[PDB]
Amino acid sequence: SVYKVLLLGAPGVGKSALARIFGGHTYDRSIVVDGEEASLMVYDIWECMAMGDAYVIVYSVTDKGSFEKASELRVQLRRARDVPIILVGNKSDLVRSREVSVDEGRACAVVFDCKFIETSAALHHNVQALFEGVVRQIRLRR
Ligand SMILES: Nc1nc2c(ncn2[C@@H]2O[C@H](COP(=O)(O)OP(=O)(O)NP(=O)(O)O)[C@@H](O)[C@H]2O)c(=O)[nH]1
Repeated sequence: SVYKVLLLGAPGVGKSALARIFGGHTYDRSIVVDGEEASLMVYDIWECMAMGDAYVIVYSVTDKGSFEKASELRVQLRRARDVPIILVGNKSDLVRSREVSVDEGRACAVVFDCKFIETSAALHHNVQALFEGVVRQIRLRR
């Protein structure tokens, strides 16, 4: 039961940051979601066919570019290849230089069939939740 999770997105959004947090390259760690264990391997790929159990697409809420690159990715993913996709708006802490609102993320995931969450790698906020929902989401689509 080793779920393989791919970390995708535009440059500088905070991918390597999210991987590192979650697993103290490729990142290993087992977690408990709903009474049930779970062994995630997280691939910070921008640091192989495509053998992914889930995709996390990260954008920064301070970078509209990264955000619209994310939709573009989401559509690509869907045309090419099923596997669950999680849409992540990282950097929720930079309240000031924010370019994408929460609602824009949610009301764009829902329509393009992603799980949405905002994280802040800098404040270890929702990084836990993110990788928990990744596990849950792989289970929702057996
Ligand atoms: N304030 C804040 N800064 C963040 C957050 N996450 C990442 N950063 C910062 O943004 C920069 C890019 O982080 P990084 O994780 O390297 O992004 P990346 O997506 O891996 N870049 P690359 O694709 O080049 O590997 C770093 O300076 C990092 O500290 C966050 O949640 N909040």
